[PDB]
Amino acid sequence: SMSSAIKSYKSVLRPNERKNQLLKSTIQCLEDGSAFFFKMLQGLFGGITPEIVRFSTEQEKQQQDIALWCAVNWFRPVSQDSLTHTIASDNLVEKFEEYYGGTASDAIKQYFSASIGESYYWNDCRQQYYDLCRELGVEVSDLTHDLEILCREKCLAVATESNQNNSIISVLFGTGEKEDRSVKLRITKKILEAISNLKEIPKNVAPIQEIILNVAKATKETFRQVYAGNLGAPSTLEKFIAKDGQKEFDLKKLQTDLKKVIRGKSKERDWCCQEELRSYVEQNTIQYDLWAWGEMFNKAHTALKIKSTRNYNFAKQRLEQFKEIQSLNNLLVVKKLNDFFDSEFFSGEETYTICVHHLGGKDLSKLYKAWEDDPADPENAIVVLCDDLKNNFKKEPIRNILRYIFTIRQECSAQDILAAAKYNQQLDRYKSQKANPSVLGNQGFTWTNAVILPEKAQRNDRPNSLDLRIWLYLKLRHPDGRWKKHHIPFYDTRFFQEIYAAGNSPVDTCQFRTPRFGYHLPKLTDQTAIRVNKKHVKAAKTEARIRLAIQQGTLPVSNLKITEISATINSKGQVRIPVKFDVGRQKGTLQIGDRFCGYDQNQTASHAYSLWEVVKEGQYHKELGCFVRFISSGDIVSITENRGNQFDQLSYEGLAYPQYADWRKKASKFVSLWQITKKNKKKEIVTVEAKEKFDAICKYQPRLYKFNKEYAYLLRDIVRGKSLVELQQIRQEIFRFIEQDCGVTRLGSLSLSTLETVKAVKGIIYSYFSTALNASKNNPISDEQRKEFDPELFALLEKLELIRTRKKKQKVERIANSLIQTCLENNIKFIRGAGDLSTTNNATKKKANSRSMDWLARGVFNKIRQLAPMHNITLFGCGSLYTSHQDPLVHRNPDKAMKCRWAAIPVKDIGDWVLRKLSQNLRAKNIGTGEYYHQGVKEFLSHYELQDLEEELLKWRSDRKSNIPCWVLQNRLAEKLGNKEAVVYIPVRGGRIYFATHKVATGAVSIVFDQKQVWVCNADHVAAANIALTVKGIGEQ
RNA sequence: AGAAAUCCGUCUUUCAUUGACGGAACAGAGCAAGCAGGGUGACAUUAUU
DNA sequence: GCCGCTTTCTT
DNA sequence: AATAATGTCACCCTGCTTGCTCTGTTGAAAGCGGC
DNA sequence: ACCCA
Ligand SMILES: [Mg+2]
Repeated sequence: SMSSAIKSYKSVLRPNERKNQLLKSTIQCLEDGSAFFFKMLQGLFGGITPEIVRFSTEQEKQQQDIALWCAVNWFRPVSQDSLTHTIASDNLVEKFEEYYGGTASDAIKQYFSASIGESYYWNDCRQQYYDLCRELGVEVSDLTHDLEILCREKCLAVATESNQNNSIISVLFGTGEKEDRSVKLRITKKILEAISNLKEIPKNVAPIQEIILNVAKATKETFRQVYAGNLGAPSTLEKFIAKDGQKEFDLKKLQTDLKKVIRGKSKERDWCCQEELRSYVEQNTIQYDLWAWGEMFNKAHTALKIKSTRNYNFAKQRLEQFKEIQSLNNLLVVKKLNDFFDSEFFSGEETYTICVHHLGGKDLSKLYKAWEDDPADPENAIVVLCDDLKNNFKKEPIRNILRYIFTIRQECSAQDILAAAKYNQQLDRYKSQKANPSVLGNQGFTWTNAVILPEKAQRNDRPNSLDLRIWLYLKLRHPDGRWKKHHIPFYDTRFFQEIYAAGNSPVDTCQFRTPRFGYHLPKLTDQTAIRVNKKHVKAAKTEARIRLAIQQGTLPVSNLKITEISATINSKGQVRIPVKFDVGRQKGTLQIGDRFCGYDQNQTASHAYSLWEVVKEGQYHKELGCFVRFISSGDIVSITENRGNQFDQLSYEGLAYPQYADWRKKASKFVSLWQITKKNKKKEIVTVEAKEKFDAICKYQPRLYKFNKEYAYLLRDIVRGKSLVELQQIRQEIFRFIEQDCGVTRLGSLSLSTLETVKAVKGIIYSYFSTALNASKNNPISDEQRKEFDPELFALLEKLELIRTRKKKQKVERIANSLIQTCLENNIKFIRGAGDLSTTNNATKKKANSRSMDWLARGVFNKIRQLAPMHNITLFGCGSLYTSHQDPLVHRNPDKAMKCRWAAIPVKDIGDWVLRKLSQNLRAKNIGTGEYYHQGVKEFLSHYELQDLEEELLKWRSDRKSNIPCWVLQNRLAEKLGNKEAVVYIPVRGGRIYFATHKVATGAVSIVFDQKQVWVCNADHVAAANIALTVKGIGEQ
């Protein structure tokens, strides 16, 4: 089978005033018709029966809840605009049972008990269906009969069975001549009876073709006429007759197809209310037009069906969450846990939900055992817990809660305490959970065959300026009600460059004239002579480069074979153009010669890729069941040049320290002039010279962008206590920092550090507004107040946020492009990546959550997933569980293999942070990764002959003054490695070195460490290799 | 069928009328968190009397 | 063959 | 025994901000009559 | 576990 993809383009229409009136009026007409279809289909779907759902559900492998599918169509949370029969939440179960003739399911209970937003109210759509029957003047059962026909013909979507596009318009209201269904039904059943009791099953299709022709009394040239009356798209049976007599025959496939045809054409389309419905629609919309009625129907039907499907799934998920909540409801331990706030440790006035992460989670057990281990005197067992449970990611537990839980350890078990906390937060999430309202929405309308084909375009090409217009030929509705086609232009130099410009190449032939699809435009020259308005030069440049290419006979012509292009337009005049293109044949399973890759996402370092190949002989991998060979690894990079100099937009950290003295200087000059104020417990003002903080920032010689982020924090600190008068000089300093020289509005890469810098600058302006307007708990301040006080600076707030948004969008796009070019350059057909990565949650520290919000791991994954099929590259999502620590080609080849990560530190640079990490890893005698870090330190001590230090390391605590200082350990390693510049390998979490069994990273070199031969590899490249060699899917397998 | 238009964006103490470059989009609903001030409440380190 | 309409299609 | 510096953790508030997921859409393929 | 001082 032939796999394809979709690219799209997007711009704004530029009609003249007359055609603009026509277009806006037509769109308003379509929108009014869409609203009418929305209300009417709301009622119609309120009319469905359990039989209709059963018939639409019957052939589905997963069993379906017919009652829930009825409920999500009979009762809908809605906006005021489609609210016709308001029903109180209290009577939902009663009225549902009345309609269903049976007691409500528990999932339906959960659907009805769910919260809905402020502006949505429950609507009884079955009552609306009854009133619609009255409005049409037809009996309820007659409209139900027509509804059965519509759902049977797939004109409407019911449950898991989707609609067939907009065929409802042609089927119910069409003016033309229909199929002869009885002929088809009879022929189909007699061939199925001719083909289900064969005494020999042929391996080719020819005897079957002969049987079908004999059954239909037809030849191969007449079969379409005989079977379908020459009407409609070719059926499965026609295509079967058409194929070469030598193709392999699939009996089960053909029988399945014939069964579908028999099922779908066993009954007539014998309408009862066809003409009433058609008069109703024509009266409440416009006169019959298949396309316009289709557009109205599409908008309304899509809205309703997505909401009802979502509510079905949501109700089932809600029932499961409720069952879980009811299981953990041990109810006396729950109340002891929550009696904390009434106990004598909570000295506060405002309570909060006690969560599992407030209790140290799993590790609570350890605390428990210590209490029964060393009772009566607890407290230091509490702090050993807390101190061993510090992370830069996880929220740390609350002391007073642990203290209080000592008081009830004898009766409430750790099992049940954690169960109670989990119950707490689950219940909280469950009361908050909201059902989904049905709303028409703001989607635009699609004109079919809307774009003038590029070869038929009307070009007013000047020798020094190409015609850059693309014209739509749209049907528009005039005030008298007649339709007429009109020409409307628009500009899109991307669409012009990739598709629309006329190509004149003898041999160049490509899908899209863009670098990632293999085409590079020729460069401009000194004889190019661009002279346009400034706000047009970039677009102009593109035009020029196309002109030159046509001038050289070098511009390729699109090989896409476009016969029609649609255009989607909204009320704002925006136009969207989709282009479907074939990407090639659907790949089979891995064979020898297929190349695959994996990629690793990081936030302070580059993303990494690892490229592998399936081979005939060599390294066997059990999980893959084949021989593999490592090709190469690399950093994911997106480089642009400035007058010869290269910059990686994804990772550039800015100028080195000695390079930005002047900038630094001005900051210094400002900060000498100011102090930082602060309020003492006893309220009193305490000041500090603000320049000490600046010196602390400078001492470690940061690069420009970290320096700007830290200086932004310092400016925010300076702003805090000031008067209105002080805030004005500080304001000139703020503007100068933001806009001149190296401020964020002029300099900054796409790196994570730059995004954090911009957010810190926004923090400065926020603090300025809060200080100026005297914000407090008793005086919340607002945006209107902020704009009233200082519109310029408020506008910067918005501008900085827009800068961040554009940076992140560009960065996701560039990361995906870089990986895709790596794959295309190395003929990689398979990409594999973590669909697992964290976003944010309560149990995580706020700073980690904020960084993850700027990290966009999910966005990068989704972008790779969007781009890869455009080159017939298959992406698989996988779990990231332990992918930073597995030993490539050893792990699960055949058993688990894991090692810690390492850092290369000069012996010189080994401080107390190193000793802290050594001590901490040496007590890391725990499950998970810590095992491997404990091992690590062991090897370290063995490799550097530092066993005698071990005990000093185990007692190293960040408080102790008896701690072994760092210079002992530096002196020992200097003794042994010869000098103070010598690299020492220290086992550290997040280290960039991995000691690998095999050469699994480009540039890795072999060493012997603790008498084991190992490859010193980029740890991120190793993680990418692990991801590449993963085979089991995200959830489990 | 009407000569205009950056389609949307990125980088650089370099801002470019020949600098180097990147991108399927859209709608609604829902979920998750962040920030600035202001408050509460634990702990730790410094020192001291 | 184009344009604009119809219909059926289980790929 | 405290008081106070300075610093790290958590938990609230009002009003603003963004990332991500769900369920979809942007039709396919043939013949007709009038040009 | 991913993410990192
Ligand atoms: Mg990594």
